[PDB]
Amino acid sequence: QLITVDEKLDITTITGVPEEHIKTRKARIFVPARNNMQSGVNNTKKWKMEFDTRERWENPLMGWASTADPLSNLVLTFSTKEDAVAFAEKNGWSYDVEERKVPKPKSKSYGANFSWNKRTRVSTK
Amino acid sequence: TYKYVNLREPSMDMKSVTDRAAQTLLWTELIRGLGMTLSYLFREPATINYPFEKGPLSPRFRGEHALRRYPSGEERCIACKLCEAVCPAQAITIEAEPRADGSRRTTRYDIDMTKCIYCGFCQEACPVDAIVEGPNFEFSTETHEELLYNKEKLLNNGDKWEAEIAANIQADYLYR
Amino acid sequence: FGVVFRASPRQSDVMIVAGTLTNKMAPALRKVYDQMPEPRYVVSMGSCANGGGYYHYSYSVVRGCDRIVPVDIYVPGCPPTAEALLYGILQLQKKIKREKRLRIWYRR
Amino acid sequence: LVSNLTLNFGPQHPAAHGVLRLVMELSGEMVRKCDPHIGLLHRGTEKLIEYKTYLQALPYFDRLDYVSMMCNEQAYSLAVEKLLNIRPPPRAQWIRVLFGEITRLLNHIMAVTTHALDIGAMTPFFWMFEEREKMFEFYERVSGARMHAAYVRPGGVHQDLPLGLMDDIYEFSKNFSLRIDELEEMLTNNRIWRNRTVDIGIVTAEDALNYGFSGVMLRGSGIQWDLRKTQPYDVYDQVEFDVPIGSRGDCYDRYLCRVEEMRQSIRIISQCLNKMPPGEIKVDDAKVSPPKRAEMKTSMESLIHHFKLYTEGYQVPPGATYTAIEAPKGEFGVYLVSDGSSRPYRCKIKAPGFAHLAGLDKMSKGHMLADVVAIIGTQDIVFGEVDR
Amino acid sequence: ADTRPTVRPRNDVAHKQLSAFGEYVAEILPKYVQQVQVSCFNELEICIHPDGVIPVLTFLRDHSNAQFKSLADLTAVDIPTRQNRFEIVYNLLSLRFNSRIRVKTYTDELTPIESSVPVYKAANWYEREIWDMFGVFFANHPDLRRILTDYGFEGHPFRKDFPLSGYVELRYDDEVKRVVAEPVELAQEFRKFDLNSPWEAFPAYRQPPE
Amino acid sequence: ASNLIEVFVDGQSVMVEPGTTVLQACEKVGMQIPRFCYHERLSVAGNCRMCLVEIEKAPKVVAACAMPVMKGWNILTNSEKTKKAREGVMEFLLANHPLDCPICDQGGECDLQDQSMMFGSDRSRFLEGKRAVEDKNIGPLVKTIMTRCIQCTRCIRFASEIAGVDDLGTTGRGNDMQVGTYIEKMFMSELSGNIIDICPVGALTSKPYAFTARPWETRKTESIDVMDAVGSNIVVSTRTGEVMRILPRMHEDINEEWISDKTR
Amino acid sequence: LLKKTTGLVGLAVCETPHERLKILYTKILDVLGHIPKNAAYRKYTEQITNEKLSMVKAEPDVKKLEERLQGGQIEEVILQAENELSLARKMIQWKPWEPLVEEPPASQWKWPI
Amino acid sequence: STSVKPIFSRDMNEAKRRVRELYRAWYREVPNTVHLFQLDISVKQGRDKVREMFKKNAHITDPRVVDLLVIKGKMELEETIKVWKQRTHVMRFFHETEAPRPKDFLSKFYVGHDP
Amino acid sequence: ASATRFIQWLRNWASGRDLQAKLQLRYQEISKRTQPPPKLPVGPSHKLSNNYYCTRDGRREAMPPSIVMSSQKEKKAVSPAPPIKRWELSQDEPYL
Amino acid sequence: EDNKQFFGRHRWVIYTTEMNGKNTFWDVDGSMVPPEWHRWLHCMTDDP
Amino acid sequence: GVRTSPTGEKVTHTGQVYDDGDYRKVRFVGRQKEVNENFAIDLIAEQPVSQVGSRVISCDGGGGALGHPRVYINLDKETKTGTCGYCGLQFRQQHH
Ligand code: SF4
Ligand code: SF4
Ligand code: SF4
Ligand code: SF4
Ligand code: FES
Ligand SMILES: [K+]
Ligand SMILES: [Zn+2]
Repeated sequence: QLITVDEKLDITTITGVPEEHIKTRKARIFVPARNNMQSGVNNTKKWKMEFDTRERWENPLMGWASTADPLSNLVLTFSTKEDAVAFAEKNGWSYDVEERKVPKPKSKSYGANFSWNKRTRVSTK
Repeated sequence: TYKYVNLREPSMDMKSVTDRAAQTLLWTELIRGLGMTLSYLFREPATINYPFEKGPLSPRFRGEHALRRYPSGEERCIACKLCEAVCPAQAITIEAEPRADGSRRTTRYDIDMTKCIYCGFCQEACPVDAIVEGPNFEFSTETHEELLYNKEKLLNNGDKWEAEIAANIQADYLYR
Repeated sequence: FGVVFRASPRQSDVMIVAGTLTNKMAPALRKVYDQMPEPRYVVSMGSCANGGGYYHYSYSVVRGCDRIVPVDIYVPGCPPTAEALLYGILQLQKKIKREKRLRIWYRR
Repeated sequence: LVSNLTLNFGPQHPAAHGVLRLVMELSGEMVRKCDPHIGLLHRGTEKLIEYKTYLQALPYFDRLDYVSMMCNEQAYSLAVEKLLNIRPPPRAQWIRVLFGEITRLLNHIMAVTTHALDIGAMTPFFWMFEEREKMFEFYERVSGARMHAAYVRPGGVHQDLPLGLMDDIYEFSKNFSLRIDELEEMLTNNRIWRNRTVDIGIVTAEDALNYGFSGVMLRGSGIQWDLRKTQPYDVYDQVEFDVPIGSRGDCYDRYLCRVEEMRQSIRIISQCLNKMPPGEIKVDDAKVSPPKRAEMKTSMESLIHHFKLYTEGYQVPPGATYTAIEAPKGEFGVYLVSDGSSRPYRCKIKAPGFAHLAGLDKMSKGHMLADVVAIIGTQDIVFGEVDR
Repeated sequence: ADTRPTVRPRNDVAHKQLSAFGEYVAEILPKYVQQVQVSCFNELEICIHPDGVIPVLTFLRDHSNAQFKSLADLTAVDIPTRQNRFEIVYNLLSLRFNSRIRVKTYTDELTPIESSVPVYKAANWYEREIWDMFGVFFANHPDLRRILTDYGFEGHPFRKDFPLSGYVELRYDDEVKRVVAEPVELAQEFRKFDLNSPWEAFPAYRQPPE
Repeated sequence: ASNLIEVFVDGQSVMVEPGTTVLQACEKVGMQIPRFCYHERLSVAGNCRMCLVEIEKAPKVVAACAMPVMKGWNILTNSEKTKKAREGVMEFLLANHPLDCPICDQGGECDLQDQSMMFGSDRSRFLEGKRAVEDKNIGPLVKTIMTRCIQCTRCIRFASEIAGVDDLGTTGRGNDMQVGTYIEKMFMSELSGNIIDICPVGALTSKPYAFTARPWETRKTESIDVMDAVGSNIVVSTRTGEVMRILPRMHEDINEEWISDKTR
Repeated sequence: LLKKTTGLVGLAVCETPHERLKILYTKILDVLGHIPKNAAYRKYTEQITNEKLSMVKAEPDVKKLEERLQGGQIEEVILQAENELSLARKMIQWKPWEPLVEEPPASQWKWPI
Repeated sequence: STSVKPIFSRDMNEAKRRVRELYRAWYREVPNTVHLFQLDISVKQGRDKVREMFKKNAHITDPRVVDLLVIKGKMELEETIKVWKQRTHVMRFFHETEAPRPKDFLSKFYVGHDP
Repeated sequence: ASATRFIQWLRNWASGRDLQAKLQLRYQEISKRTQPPPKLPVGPSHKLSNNYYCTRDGRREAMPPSIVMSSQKEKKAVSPAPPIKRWELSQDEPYL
Repeated sequence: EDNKQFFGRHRWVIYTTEMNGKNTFWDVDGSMVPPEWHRWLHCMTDDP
Repeated sequence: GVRTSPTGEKVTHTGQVYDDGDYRKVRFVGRQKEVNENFAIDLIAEQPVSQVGSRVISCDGGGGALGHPRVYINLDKETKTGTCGYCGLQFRQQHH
């Protein structure tokens, strides 16, 4: 019916990635920062995974940005931290997790702009 | 609503049968086949004479990308990277820096005429009608490197054909 | 122009690589190339047979047939309008017309 | 198995349907088994599309079935419209139908002629291909590209028809039916053609359903099924045409069906030209339909929506769907999956030639070696969509 | 139907029928069916435990009210954010009743799904493709092997963690007189544009907080 | 705790501290009220009126950013009465705005191209002339093209409440009003470079970075700065192996979202 | 009176549809006996066979019968019946009516991610 | 819990069986492969290469994985047996043209950046 | 069309058609290459009153799928839809 | 030009015997057509 | 203005030139470094300033739909000439 396998899950040997990219690349797990130029926070939800950077040299003929690493443009989206960690564990890439940094909400109050004895009051609008 | 294609019943009357028997022993329908071919011998071939003649085209035709200039002479392109961001094949490369007179203009602008798919999106997304596609198509080259057009090559083509590109755009800018 | 429609690949005179060149299909192309009696002129047609065209960044696409064989004429356009392709063939004939084998031989 | 032969089309002959490596297991003269190898043209289209915007991805669907172009784009367009929850304007639906039939004329001409080219019948290849050349201009005069028009897009079409075109399509249609009658005058009644495609590749009605056939394969053995009649999409509910049905099931009927479909296309075009309505050509919803250059260069909102729809594209509501059309070859559809972003998450392409080819083994049982020529051709297999 | 050319006219009648036909299958095979949902564009979805591939597909093919004779499509959707990363999908057609239903399962790399070839001969090759491109294994398949990828492709392409440019690019070498392979090097790297807008697009689909 | 008071957001009750703004309450359930003149690190002004939202059973739409919430309220954030407010407000902000997107630096990362697409109407009914303002030269860092300014008073509150300087301000009245210093004075301060970010439009763009690269072709890469001991978190925006710019990265403990001018 | 062809390839003509159908529907009802009477499959399969069989008796002529059955060609009803019957036997081995075999993970069918 | 559906082998003891079955399949096929494709490596070299690919998977422990690794092997062998592969595909395991990639530390620090 | 009268009759007789009426080549009936400038119609939403986008919202009117039966939380047999009808033989030309 | 032939063969160009230093008496190619005449020659417009 | 380097190579309007030691110029051997001599920066400076009455003047590059988007140029400042961002043509208020 159903066997009981009691080993750490690992599929490093079947995915087909050359080992050069398995034990060497240092995947990165993080909640993407907010692009400071905008106040929209719809892209700070899903945990993205990515690898480390590698050199991009210049094609002599046209000065383009050539590259050798095939995983440079690789990005994956995971719903929570654990779902991402497992996918790295069962492939061999040494991962590094970074804690979500939730903006500490502030106590905004319009009525403070006009204070009798508080320095918060503004001299203009 | 449908219809039947091969559901004919051969009437078994002697005359009809004799016809199907006449057809086999006299090859009549095959004799007919030699008829249609004979007619086409005495028709007029639809062959044009190239290069002394050309196949009819239309103002919307897509050809060799080129870069335009205002009537003054200035470059129309302002390095807005819409064409790069839409070229499906990513055949466009662009760089820009503020020119001496502080006007947004390109420094490196390359189109890979081997990665291009000739889709016409680039000329659709240009907000200033800078990058277009001329009516030229006879630009086969003996080497791969020749088919990598950078800013200088594109500008020359635009100047080279501009007498015609405007003529086509004039007749057709209304449909767009 | 004398350019017949069909010829035995082992009695050809020029190969017109038309379309994409998959990694799976690449070995067959090279095999065919070696069976062509000399002189053999290869003409790359289209944009996927030149630099991978639309599929330049596809794992299973040979980025330009020139990797597998040495091309003589490159025809752009995906697809190159039937007239443009004819220009290339005419252009190829001139390219032949600018060949001076014997002269170079006489000056060996 | 007696002597397995790797019959290869790699040295492609003048058929222009792709490259096919075929592995068979003969028994003397008669074939006994088949095993097509189809990886020879797999480019990975279904994977790249996951990096493109829905707009950027449209040209791929043009290069799947490179003899039924505008039909392919319509299939993709309907899927995006369906997920976008918007309808193209009524004028757009007629134009798309107007060219769907014209494309169906293009497809069959290739299918019937080349299917006759392979069997040595060479003259009919040219005559009809001349009409293909004339029809290419209609493609070229609306979209500027002879084949890969990309004319049809999610939300209607791109540019309206130029003046003097409909008055020129009518000219083509009127005399066209004479062209077919010339074609039949050398294929239908000819006894040599009959000997090659009668009692050949007979497909049982129940099997056709089970293997997953569609199009002239299903309707070539009696099955009454045409998505233009049961599940119409644009306007086909507002036209009159008779879905031809064969009864024998052999190749001959499918050849008859295709020739009959072309005539039933003319009966439709005759109705498209007369009923063509006025109005705009694209959905008047700027967020999905980028404005014409006139408004872009004049109005603020009209520019922004021309600055995002050509760099980021339009977002699509999360979801997935399967939409199919009666493409010339057979059922064609896409299982598009959208996760809310402007790029599709997944797009499976149900190529009608994929199933019609897997079933070649079944159809090839107990037929001579030369008959696989008349069997592969009758299925109208183009390896652009088999591999994708 | 409504007088708004820029919106899609709803067809509620067909939507109601699917909901009515919904419980019809949920009641009949409750051992497998986990979740049945109907989308607003008139498409029925049936969620089945993977074991019930044959009981459920075989049922609809032959029952006296389903009669789904032909298999429209068969693929999988890689989704690395779930424990069962892959997700099979069967699209079924019904000429008699003129309707289409979609049946989905869930599996992973190491949990094969019983071949549905017995139910439909259509899935003879579609199941080769899923294995070829995704890696899912189908039990009891008559002949399972690569159908698309190149011979000896050390990897499963359509997985979301497979780089678009692959791992080896071919080339012809004169020294050995044969095509060869090497680690991939690109003259120009694939530029990775970032498109996501940072503002919520559709409030309807909003995922609640964590 | 008993401090909280239940407030509904489309009926979905959530408890929030008294004095919580309407916008903050709607943020908990994940609804980000659209805004132009609000920044939680800058005192409230409430003048863009892009954040106006509906309050259940009341004839007036209340400004989200400033309005305190009272017990037992419901905040319809998707009704038609709320879409009408936004479409109208976005109808005005794009009236006098110029067609500078193809040459404006923010094009691609603009709060006006996004919030216009998502919330604003899709077409304009403006048949008149346009406003045009003359530029200012207030430093060799912050390129200024005030024709695109939309009077958010971010640049104003920021300077008076973050950098501590009081040079930026608004002069004039009504539509004639302008934002500037009124005299040829270079607004210089180690933090001066941070108005390039808060300004949601192309009215204040970095001069060194100007005409360098569109936002959608750069590959961000989180890192840290070493120009000084504070160690500000930063995102090193790059492209084709070339550092194209440096931007702040949020971190409350260290530097909120500010980076000194030298680091920028 | 009897049809010459069925309109399909590989579906021959039944000489006596009336007699053939009465066998099958009656045969089917026999198989359904084992299936528990509370099972949903039996409850609905029973109904859809009683009505089908009942109309077989009423019409003496083949043509008028079909337009009431609404199963297409009369032969197609027969071949439909066989598959319907063959299913019934298998259902007894599977026992679908049993409780759910196993619930899905917490967020298996969640979309979007 | 670890209740998992197996593929073929219920435990390593059975799973390891097919591995030895498989190894013989290659070990007896290398002689055919060299002659069939007219490669230019002695029959000895192939088996030595064969051991390597088997050897690098010695560390495996999961019964399912070994079934999977085995399943791929049959396909690789079946293509080789039937001559579906081509002379090129056979030699891709040996990496002829690839020049010696440095692997010690001081070698890397002199040539480039790759760690 | 240039074909002489004698040739015109011959290719009609051999093919048994009025070839001259329906010729394969275009002579002048085509549209002229140049046409007066067009003036395209505008869309139905081009208005300056009571045309708020929120009413003609193409996408936001869509909603997630509806769930019929979910495992987490006397009836007539129902078909998926009404059975197909029988197509009527084409009376324009039922038989080829 | 001759408008009495079918479409396509009614507008043809005879190539000079010399141009830009090339003896084009024989080696005539379609790229020698100046841009202004291209629009007319390829039947893209009516007025020469 | 095509001003050539001492090494003898032309300089483009972008200023790029293969300096003395770089090997990359070897490609030109037997061929030519194609450059366009119609330097954009020069030609615009040739075009003259235009005098306007009001403080605001609208530029569209001429032709309406065939030119760049419409932009309104302030001209209050008299110590400098207003410039159109897209086309670069200059404007100035007169006698004030
Ligand atoms: S035609 Fe299309 S593919 Fe070619 S350069 Fe223009 S946008 Fe790119
Ligand atoms: S779209 Fe036009 S203006 Fe913008 S960068 Fe491209 S060519 Fe230049
Ligand atoms: S700030 Fe810039 S990008 Fe945003 S709307 Fe204004 S011009 Fe366009
Ligand atoms: S300068 Fe920028 S931040 Fe200041 S009011 Fe204008 S748009 Fe707002
Ligand atoms: S954010 Fe509330 S009025 Fe501006
Ligand atoms: K800013
Ligand atoms: Zn201007």
